[PDB]
Amino acid sequence: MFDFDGYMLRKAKSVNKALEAAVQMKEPLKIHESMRYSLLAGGKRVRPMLCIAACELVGGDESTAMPAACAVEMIHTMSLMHDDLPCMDNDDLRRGKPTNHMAFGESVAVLAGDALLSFAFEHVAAATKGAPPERIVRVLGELAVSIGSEGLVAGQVVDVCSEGMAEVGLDHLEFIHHHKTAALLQGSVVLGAILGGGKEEEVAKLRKFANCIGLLFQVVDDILDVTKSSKELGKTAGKDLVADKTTYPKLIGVEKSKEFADRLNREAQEQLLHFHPHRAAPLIALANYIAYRDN
Amino acid sequence: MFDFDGYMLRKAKSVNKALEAAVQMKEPLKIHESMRYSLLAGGKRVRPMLCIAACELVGGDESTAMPAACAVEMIHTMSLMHDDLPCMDNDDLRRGKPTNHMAFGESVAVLAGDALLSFAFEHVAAATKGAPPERIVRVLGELAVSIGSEGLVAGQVVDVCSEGMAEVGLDHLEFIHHHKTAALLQGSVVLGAILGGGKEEEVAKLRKFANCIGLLFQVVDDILDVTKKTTYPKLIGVEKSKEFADRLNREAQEQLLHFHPHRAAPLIALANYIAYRDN
Amino acid sequence: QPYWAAIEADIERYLKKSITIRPPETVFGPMHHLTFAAPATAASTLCLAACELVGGDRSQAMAAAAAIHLVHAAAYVHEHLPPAIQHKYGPNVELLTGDGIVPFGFELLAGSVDPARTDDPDRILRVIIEISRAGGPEGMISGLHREEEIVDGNTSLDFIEYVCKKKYGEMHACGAACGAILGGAAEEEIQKLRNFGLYQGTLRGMMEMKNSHQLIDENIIGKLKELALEELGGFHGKNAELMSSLVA
Amino acid sequence: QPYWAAIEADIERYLKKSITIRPPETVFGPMHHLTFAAPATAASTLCLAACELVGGDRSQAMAAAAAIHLVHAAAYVHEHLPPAIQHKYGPNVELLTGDGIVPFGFELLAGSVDPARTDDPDRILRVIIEISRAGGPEGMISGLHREEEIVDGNTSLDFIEYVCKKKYGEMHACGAACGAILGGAAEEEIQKLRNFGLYQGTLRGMMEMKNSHQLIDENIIGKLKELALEELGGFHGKNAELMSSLVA
Ligand SMILES: C=C(C)CCOP(=O)(O)OP(=O)(O)O
Ligand SMILES: CC(C)=CCSP(=O)(O)OP(=O)(O)O
Ligand SMILES: [Mg+2]
Ligand SMILES: [Mg+2]
Repeated sequence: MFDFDGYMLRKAKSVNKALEAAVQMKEPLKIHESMRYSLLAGGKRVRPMLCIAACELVGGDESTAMPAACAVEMIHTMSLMHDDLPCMDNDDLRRGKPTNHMAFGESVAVLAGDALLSFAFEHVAAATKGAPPERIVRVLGELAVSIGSEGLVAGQVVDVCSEGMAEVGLDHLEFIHHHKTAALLQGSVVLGAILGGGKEEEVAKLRKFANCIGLLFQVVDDILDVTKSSKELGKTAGKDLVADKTTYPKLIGVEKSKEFADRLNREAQEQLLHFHPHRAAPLIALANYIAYRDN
Repeated sequence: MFDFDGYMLRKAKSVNKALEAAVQMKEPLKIHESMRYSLLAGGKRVRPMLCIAACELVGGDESTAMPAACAVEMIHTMSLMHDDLPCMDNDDLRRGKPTNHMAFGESVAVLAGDALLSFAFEHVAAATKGAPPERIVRVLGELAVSIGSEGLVAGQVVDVCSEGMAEVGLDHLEFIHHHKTAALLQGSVVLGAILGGGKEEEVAKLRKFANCIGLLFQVVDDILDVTKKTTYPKLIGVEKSKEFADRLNREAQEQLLHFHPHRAAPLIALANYIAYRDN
Repeated sequence: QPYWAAIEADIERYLKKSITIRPPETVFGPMHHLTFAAPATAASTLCLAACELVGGDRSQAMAAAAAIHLVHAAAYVHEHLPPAIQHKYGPNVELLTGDGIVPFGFELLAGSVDPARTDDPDRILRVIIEISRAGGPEGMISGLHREEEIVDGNTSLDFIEYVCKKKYGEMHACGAACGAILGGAAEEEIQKLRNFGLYQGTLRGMMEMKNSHQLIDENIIGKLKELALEELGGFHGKNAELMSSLVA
Repeated sequence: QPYWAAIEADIERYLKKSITIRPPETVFGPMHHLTFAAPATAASTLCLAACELVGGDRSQAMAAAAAIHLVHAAAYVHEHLPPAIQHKYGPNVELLTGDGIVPFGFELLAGSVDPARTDDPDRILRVIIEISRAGGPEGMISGLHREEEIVDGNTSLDFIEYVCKKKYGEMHACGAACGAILGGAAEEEIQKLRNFGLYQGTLRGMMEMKNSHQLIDENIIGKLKELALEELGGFHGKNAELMSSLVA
């Protein structure tokens, strides 16, 4: 038996303990306050757990992956802060509380966000221990690539440039899903796989695996939006309807979307048949939580 | 023939450059800005000069006395900051601009002045170089005694508690003048004499010198006002007060005869200036 | 308790044979009354305890502990003008007396240099630097200043915790650090005590603020106690298990 | 100044071969435009000049100089984020592009590790630490943030000068220090150029703040030039005459 719950419970707590430790209050107090407001507001911490699990899978251990686990979560958090802004989604709720720019105003929100992006790299580069420099620089480079013009950012830009027309291309949409959400999941999986000493083929197989739960992640998120309320999700929801923004439920309804979800989750787990079933259990539990989470 | 003007200008420029370096902008920006607003407002810089001059008088050099010269200027700044507050003189302007609490709020002015006081000790203790630890410690102790309860502060408190009685005695008046003005002049001269390696008897002579110009300044101020609340002219007349002035001046310069007349020129020029100042 | 109470009393006795009311009573009356009406501070206590925890003699840290009490005392007086309650002395005499209290702290220190102890000078200079810093614009004053920005039921815990770190923490770390230094401890053990000090005082400050901000999450007093003790590991002595008192 | 223009152009050419517009044009077009519509920064040139002034070759710090420029470009784009004028790109695309420029900068550094030079891994790690910090919440962001508090004919020169130390200084200090590092200079050398950069960048920042809040006491430009040179002494070389020109 694998007790997923207890597991996520334990990793989440460890990650929240490291996060609070990494971003302390110091001058300028408001920039730091706004960083901590969004970063410790607490979400599922799926990415940090993907990173730690991948490192532990190939043999590494949690403490060498923790600064990297923190770094991806900080990058994740800064993309939500930026996403919620009046010039983006203009949302008022995130993670159970007012969006950052409502609590501190637009400017501190932009800046607090860029500071997180910056500190993610400083944090991985100066605190990672138990890995050789060439490895830590390789990891930093992979983080870069996963979050910029070929990653997270590319998906975000294409997404805002698609809200212009109701005329939705079938694969102007996959491009958005693979970059908007999958890219950073892969980055999390790879940073930890590399850090734990994973061999190239293990890394490549994990990459392919992250791409499936990544495409899955966005599909489930598009479902919950149109089937859950703001209070449940912790964020302003249903706005995918009040925005010419192509999501799967819109393009193929909710039932075919859920169907597509299980298909994705099954393909995900198929990819891990690569590893021993014992090593694989955390990832499999994580593939299932990403798939059946209620929020 | 000694150009006192130029002399004063060189020292002030040196001091201002070091104060500027010692007290920089950093968070909290407002506490620091309030410190600079008052500290770099510029002034005659008489106290840092006396410190530096006393140190070069006994053979030491400027760079060794600089932090202590900076320190006494900070303490003198904090004393003015506090004195301008509403619960004291309640003034709206000083040294050419709005007072510190008017520009930043009462709370920041009080704190900035506290910041100055303690930074004076941190600065002399961590930045002084070219002096042995016990020497630096002796100096910190001298600074302490001159600004506290047997110095600057005791002068201010006894003054404030005398604004009640329209009638006052002569040695109550002299007590205020010695602690209010002279105590920090003596501290200035002694930190420098001691940092320059001055022998104990050279220090003693500079202490006397500092007390006289200090007292002298007040006595002249009292004379100017009248020949233009208890004062010298009211207790002993202007003639006798003028007499007293010349006597203090004479005793100051007598103290300096021990030193190279060339090193003493500024201190002699200064005693004579405090004495015959048109205002 | 006998240990801590007897440390506080030694500090009070010492301040008392040091601050003697005398003519001009208009000056020492207030200097005496304000110095002993200020709540005692664990930063002075921590000074003697750390000194003894590392092997040195309580007497080696008395002037430092006295000095820290005075610096804290002055800041307290300055904090409590405006006329919130009842004062024995006017706002001007109190402002001026705080200005005289801090200097006396340094005087005590300088005058404690025994000249037969080759090591005094250096240790005492160091301590003067630490105490002047903890009490200046980057430490305590930084905290007295941000305090102004607090709003009863509006400002966050994160903010309040930082005000506590500057207002009280910095002073407790200085206390433990100075005791270590007067006691002849090693850099490693000074650093540990300094940190321990920082948390302990941050926590101590969070309590002084429990009485207004009831928002104080029980989890914050927990993270601090825990951070404090994590710090005292590697160290031993009864003060190594007695130091872990104000984190229970 | 022929030498600087060439340093400028070498940086530009490298960027140009590095940032290629490829499909999806919607993403790389803005990345390309904003990166070059950003005013060039002496922080980037300082990087190569400092590398050459200590002994290494320009090629040794191209990636850093390029990463330095990109960090400043994103901050520039993010500094101008209202519909103030009809910019070539909408506000969401510009905010996002800025977020994509910063990481690209770390991608260049990373991929610039030559496993033939035994000492690269470490030099580059430290350069990533120095660059992510100057660009972080305690450096340039400190500056972008307090810049908000300025009321032209109401804020002091002390306030303006500190926003200039955080907004421009820190990055210049970073550039100079990253070149020293990449050129294998010694810690004493690094601190000196670091400081040289902070003064240089602050003074430069005072030039772009002169275009509005013009009550700049010409002695603020004076002390900065002067502090900059008092920094360059102890150093020798062509660039030692040339760096000196950058300030006098
Ligand atoms: C669906 C996308 C692309 C982002 C939201 O991520 P999360 O749903 O992981 O939210 P948090 O748990 O961090 O709050
Ligand atoms: C992937 C990034 C950077 C942001 C989330 S895109 P989204 O607006 O669909 O997600 P949210 O509903 O706002 O959580
Ligand atoms: Mg969006
Ligand atoms: Mg959104």
